[PDB]
Amino acid sequence: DLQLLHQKVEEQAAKYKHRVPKKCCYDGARENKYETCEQRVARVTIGPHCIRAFNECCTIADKIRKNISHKFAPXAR
Repeated sequence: DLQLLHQKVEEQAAKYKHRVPKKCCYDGARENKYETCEQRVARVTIGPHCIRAFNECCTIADKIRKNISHKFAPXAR
């Protein structure tokens, strides 16, 4: 893991009652060098729960990537 990135995303994904929002969580967690979470979620249209899960996991993952950047650490965590 990098800074619990996979642990924290998988923790959130395990909370979802249905497969669509779970998948949208994983989609949100994918890194995108060009767009922030708010820009990306604006393009999601499956439905309300997908939107919320996408944004929740995008926020979790990008906060952790921000922490990783802030730490300036070589290698794994």
